[PDB]
Amino acid sequence: ILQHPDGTVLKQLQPPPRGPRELEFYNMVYAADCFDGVLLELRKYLPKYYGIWSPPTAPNDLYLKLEDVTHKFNKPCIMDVKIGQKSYDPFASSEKIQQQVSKYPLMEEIGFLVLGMRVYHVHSDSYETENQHYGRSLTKETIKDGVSRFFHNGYCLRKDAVAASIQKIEKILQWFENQKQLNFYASSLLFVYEGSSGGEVEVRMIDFAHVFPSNTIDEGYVYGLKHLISVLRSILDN
Ligand SMILES: COc1ccc(-c2cc(=O)c3c(O)cc(O)cc3o2)cc1O
Repeated sequence: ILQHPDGTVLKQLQPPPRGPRELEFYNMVYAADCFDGVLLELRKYLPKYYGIWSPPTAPNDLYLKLEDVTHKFNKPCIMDVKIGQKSYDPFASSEKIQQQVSKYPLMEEIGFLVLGMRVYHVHSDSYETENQHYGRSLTKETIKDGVSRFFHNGYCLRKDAVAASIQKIEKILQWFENQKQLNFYASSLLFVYEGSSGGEVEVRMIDFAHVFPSNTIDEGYVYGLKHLISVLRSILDN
């Protein structure tokens, strides 16, 4: 992810088949001739897509030009949360399935995984960051407090951002309950709120290298969203 001053990011295509699949996902959803109401509605929850991009001197080097959803914030607090019960896709080998389940064996149980966070602390004018090992260390016993940390600025719990996040996620949940054409594996929600205004958050769906056509509800994704909403809801009683 390369941040560009113009308010966009350049996401480098992942190696094949993942990069190519994410490109085709964005191209499908943002097709200029698309009249699919499910897909038109989905656009509301994704970063705006500005097409494929590569450097002038390097046609080989492929990127997705996307809206930087953090650009309108002064001190953006950012959390990446993987959603679903399975983070492997329907066509993974036994070895790949095993590797993906071992990366976080509670995925089925919890339905989501914190990939990282960057939280602005008001008193020090500084950020505290957590890497992938933070969320992977969380269990049922510690997920509520694990998620809460994102919304604590060193002085208070930002319950305004927690409540706004629930409301934004609820619209995404509604979309998932009104579609049976796509299932999403190893995809995330990107949470952003203002660290420095009240109730102002972004929640956007990202990471689409394992989105597949389907005939059914994405049950794993629904479970994950529901559980995530429940955890956030409990944090409002802190
Ligand atoms: C300084 O930290 C960040 C700043 C911006 C982002 C960011 C911002 C984005 O808008 C974004 C996106 O649209 C798609 C995507 O796959 C990833 C994205 O990441 C992520 C960050 O960790």
